[PDB]
Amino acid sequence: GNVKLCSLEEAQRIWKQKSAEIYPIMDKSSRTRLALIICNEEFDSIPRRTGAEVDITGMTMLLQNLGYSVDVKKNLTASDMTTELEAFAHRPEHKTSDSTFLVFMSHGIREGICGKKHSEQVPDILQLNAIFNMLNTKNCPSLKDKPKVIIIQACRGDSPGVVWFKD
Amino acid sequence: GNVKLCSLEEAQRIWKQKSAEIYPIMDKSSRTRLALIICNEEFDSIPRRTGAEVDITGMTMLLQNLGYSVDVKKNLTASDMTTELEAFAHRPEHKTSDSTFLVFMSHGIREGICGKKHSEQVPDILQLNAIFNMLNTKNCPSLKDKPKVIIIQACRGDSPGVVWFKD
Amino acid sequence: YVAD
Amino acid sequence: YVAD
Amino acid sequence: AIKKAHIEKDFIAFCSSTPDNVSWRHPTMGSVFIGRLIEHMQEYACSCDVEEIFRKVRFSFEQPDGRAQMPTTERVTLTRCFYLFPGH
Amino acid sequence: AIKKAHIEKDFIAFCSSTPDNVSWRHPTMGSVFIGRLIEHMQEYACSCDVEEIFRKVRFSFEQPDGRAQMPTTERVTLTRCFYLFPGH
Repeated sequence: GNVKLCSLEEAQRIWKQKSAEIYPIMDKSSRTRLALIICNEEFDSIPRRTGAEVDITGMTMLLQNLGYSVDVKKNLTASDMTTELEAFAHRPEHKTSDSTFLVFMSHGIREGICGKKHSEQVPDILQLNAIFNMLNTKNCPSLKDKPKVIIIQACRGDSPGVVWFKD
Repeated sequence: GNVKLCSLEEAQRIWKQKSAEIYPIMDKSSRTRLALIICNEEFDSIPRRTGAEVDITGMTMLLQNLGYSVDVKKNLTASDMTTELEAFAHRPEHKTSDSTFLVFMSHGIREGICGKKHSEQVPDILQLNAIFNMLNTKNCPSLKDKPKVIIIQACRGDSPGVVWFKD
Repeated sequence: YVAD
Repeated sequence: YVAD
Repeated sequence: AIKKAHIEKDFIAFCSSTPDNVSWRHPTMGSVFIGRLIEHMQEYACSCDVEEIFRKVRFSFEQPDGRAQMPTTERVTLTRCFYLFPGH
Repeated sequence: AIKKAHIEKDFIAFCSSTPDNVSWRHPTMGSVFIGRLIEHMQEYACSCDVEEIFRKVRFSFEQPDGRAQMPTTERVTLTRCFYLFPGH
């Protein structure tokens, strides 16, 4: 792996230290860990996110390294994205997983992440908590009590993020 | 104090352990720590939050215990709340503080917290990130790089929060 | 208990 | 650098 | 000289319920979240930074006590551990 | 029998920018956040739970590198530490 490995004593110290307040890890022999990357680089109106490939190669290899099988889906639409998510909610493998990772990479605006057909005038927005809603205990009972880590690279508007101060 | 005190060695271990990644604490002799509680118990249309007094007495005494002087403001309106916040942004004491705590207690709905005049038909809502906006580095340069802890007791809709599962 |  |  | 600062940073918000859901309040006793938050702060303000104290309040809500809520921590931009330092 | 479960719990979301603000991407190198996130995961996945790794990525953004962003952690309902356990 290219991730720095926990020697067995290290892990042991961590379970022996906090055992009641830690997510349980399923056995390496048998767990079926899934992760999902959705990445939009080619868009219909707005300019192509050159550089995204590196991000996909980076994250695919990491999650995999961390123990996950990785679906990568690219250049989708809020709706395609939704449908993928609902399918992801339904994968049997979750039953034998102990966590999941979803990664979204796209342009985004303040309402949420952009699907490929986004224009200024017709929005293709995936709402920040459509994503939550789709993996909650109702919609994804399989991941009840398991960590769901959602990671999002997207802009959140146009502002540069800084204010000036002096001295 | 009724908070369990850190003996001096304990603190020392914590600074000696993580010194680069810890917020600095100003000297007890001189820091001027402010906190703010806004609490709406009597409302104009919707029913009075009996029990709120305990919450105010609980939190006032805690923050104070933790080192803060506490403004309590009660039964305000999104606008009154805003104005209070802008005044709070402007207190000179922040300059000699190292953190702040704001606590809001009210009915709330999914758009945000309710001011006293809220009805179903005219809203008196304080937007979740009006609060952020008002204490950011632009609007409150005084608290640049200091922790701002915002605590909110309010409902977030009508749903009970549970889904049924079996076995 | 009442909700809030 | 481009923003995203 | 003028330097650039981040417009928001060092914030954390802690809400009583997860979105869309109610939170619970009692006449003679106040609101479950605020009480639990005080209990946890009293006990843990010494040894734990503010983010881990908040987690421990969420864990106190993990079995639905009949009335359920699950406090949520939001907009964290805390860049460093915030240890309160009681008695200091 | 049927028991009640919380509808949401055990979530955490990690965004590249704080609201309203841009985040930075480079042709030949990809996006600053994703790269930094990988670096930190590689180094820290062993010894730190996922929330503290995320904090350390925010701290890597504390001096505005010219281009500024400050990743934000959101909707946390993680009730327990999540240690990944690399090599296990």
